[PDB]
Amino acid sequence: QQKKTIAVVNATGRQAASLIRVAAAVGHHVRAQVHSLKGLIAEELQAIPNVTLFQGPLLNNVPLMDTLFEGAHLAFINTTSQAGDEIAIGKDLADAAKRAGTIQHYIYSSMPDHSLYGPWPAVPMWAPKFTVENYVRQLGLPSTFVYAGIYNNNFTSLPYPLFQMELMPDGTFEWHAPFDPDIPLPWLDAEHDVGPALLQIFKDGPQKWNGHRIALTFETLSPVQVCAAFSRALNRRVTYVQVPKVEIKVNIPVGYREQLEAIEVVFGEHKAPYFPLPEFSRVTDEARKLWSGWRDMEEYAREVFPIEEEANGLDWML
Amino acid sequence: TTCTNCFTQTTPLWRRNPEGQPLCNACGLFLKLHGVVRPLSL
Ligand SMILES: NC(=O)c1ccc[n+]([C@@H]2O[C@H](COP(=O)([O-])OP(=O)(O)OC[C@H]3O[C@@H](n4cnc5c(N)ncnc54)[C@H](O)[C@@H]3O)[C@@H](O)[C@H]2O)c1
Ligand SMILES: [Cl-]
Ligand SMILES: [Zn+2]
Repeated sequence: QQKKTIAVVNATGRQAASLIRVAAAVGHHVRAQVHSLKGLIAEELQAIPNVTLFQGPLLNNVPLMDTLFEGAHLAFINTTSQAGDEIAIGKDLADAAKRAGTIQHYIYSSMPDHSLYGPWPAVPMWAPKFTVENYVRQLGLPSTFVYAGIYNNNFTSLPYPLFQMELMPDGTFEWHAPFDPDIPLPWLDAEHDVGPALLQIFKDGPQKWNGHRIALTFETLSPVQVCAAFSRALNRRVTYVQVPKVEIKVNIPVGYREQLEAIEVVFGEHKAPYFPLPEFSRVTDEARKLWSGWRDMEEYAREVFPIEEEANGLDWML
Repeated sequence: TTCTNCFTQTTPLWRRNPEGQPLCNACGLFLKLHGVVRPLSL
């Protein structure tokens, strides 16, 4: 009923920003930690009225966490490895949240630890989250865990890793990834659907979701099918090409490399599920039930891809 | 057609604004559930 105050970290992150825009819009007050104030997203969030920002790093910084949860009734927590040890940060955040005592619903965005389901290795930017999930549960915080699917918007023709929908000379598009071309993977339109869904979860309350794990994915497509979607949306021919490794065409930070190499082994060699957890092994049922207005890959493909490209610096759409 | 809000032309179902304006599924459903127009980025 009443609109409560929500604590969010990594405000410029796609999941958080999506939640923040819709939350502030409907009347919720937001308190969010951002690494930097400079930036398009950053600047935008600053502009939104009831959005109070706290600039500073999360790592070994309990004073910031305490402030963040002051007067906070809800919380959506999604940390990024870039900020440092996600386990130590995720645990400090949970501690502060309980220490605040006003949190009635703590939504932690989690990810699987693949080594717990097969001879597979632990994807370094995923596994750590599963540990924090356990720690949240351990404190007794009324919580809910959401597992995000692969973002539709990771796609770009630009030379960025793993999800480059490259523009070939002959005006065609080709996407090179380790993923099996036929194995359906869970996708999610972060900017379009994370916010609405999170709101619905908060509106539902812990009375329904407490302790639950929810797969935040609204559609499952294979690398080939995703390619099909782009093709019948841009009028051009798009083809998928399974490559043993991730083509790093630019200078990426060390931590992000380790991540990809792991992705290569899990999805490239072993062809393991994105969500290897038994409860997730349709997985999209809960999400669609929480939010019926999701954006599939085709709409993303036709309505957003062209637009993001142009703004990014490309004119193949003209 | 075209959503009056997000301007998308691709949507699984068209809905309407209390005034008569066409909104896509998401925007229409969002306004109905939360009371305000679906905010967009940028
Ligand atoms: N991309 C996907 O498809 C996908 C799917 C499931 C889970 N995830 C998980 O999502 C998490 C990331 O969350 P997101 O998608 O909401 O964010 P994001 O990838 O959209 O971006 C995070 C933003 O925060 C900034 N940032 C955060 N800490 C920083 C620091 N210490 N120094 C400089 N910049 C910093 C980044 O540069 C960037 O602008 C990851 O842990 C990832 O494993 C991603
Ligand atoms: Cl941030
Ligand atoms: Zn719309």
